[PDB]
Amino acid sequence: SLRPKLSEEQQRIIAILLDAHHKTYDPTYSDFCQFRPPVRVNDGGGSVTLELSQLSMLPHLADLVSYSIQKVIGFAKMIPGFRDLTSEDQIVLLKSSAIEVIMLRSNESFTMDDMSWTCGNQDYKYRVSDVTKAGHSLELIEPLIKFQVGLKKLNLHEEEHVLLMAICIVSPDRPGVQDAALIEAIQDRLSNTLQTYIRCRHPGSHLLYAKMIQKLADLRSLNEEHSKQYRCLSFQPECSMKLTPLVLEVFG
Ligand SMILES: C=C1/C(=C\C=C2/CCC[C@]3(C)[C@@H]([C@H](C)CCCC(C)(C)O)CC[C@@H]23)C[C@@H](O)[C@H](OCCCO)[C@@H]1O
Repeated sequence: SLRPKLSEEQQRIIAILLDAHHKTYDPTYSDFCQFRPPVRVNDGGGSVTLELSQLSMLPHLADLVSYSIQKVIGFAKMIPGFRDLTSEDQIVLLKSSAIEVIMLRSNESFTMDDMSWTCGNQDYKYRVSDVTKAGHSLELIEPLIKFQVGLKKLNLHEEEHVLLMAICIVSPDRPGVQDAALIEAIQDRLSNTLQTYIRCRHPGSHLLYAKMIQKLADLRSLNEEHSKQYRCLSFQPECSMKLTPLVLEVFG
């Protein structure tokens, strides 16, 4: 019912987050030629054995994810209040939310035109088949695509998008967090900002917030499945060389 105006602080928070995102997400994907080249081996049959023996797309996707984790770290450090947390808690939050924020932020390159993550040209267009070539199974990819479509259909304003990523990162319910109360206070400040923004820009508003919060739950499920699959992938001899030091640590 009530639609209070965004406070000066809430406006500042939003401006800071938008700026942080603009500085950490290059919509032209101009750094992609710096990643190890994508290699797409003939695997129309989706052979697990072949995929694991080759992991042809792993070096490229691992570099993309590694690069993205660095951008997420940069974004996170700019979240108002994040610097007030101990270094220990910051690392805990980053490591636990990294893959989830990557899934969220990837929605910007995701296109429902052909259900792919299109980052410029055909060389940098990723479909289900490309992810299987990196060693993952449909048990993760299909739900991920479904998640991307559901998120896409929310038609989030960029303001809502960046607040959602911030809220995802600053979650007090992450195993290993030391000061959950402080983390929850920061998250509540962000959550209240998002709730207020939605009410201000949407008459619809109550439904949208709930749908956004549900996406955060969906991400926890995707996170778990990815972790399980990463474990399996790590068993493949020489896999470490196809990954990166940051990827190894974050998911190790
Ligand atoms: C990374 C990102 C992109 C796409 C994300 C994808 C497409 C390919 C497969 C991934 C990467 C999924 C798999 C399942 C994760 C696999 C990781 C592994 C191998 C370690 O297990 C998770 C998200 C999936 C492109 C662009 O929008 C951003 O790109 C950055 C440009 C702007 O900052 C974003 O940041």
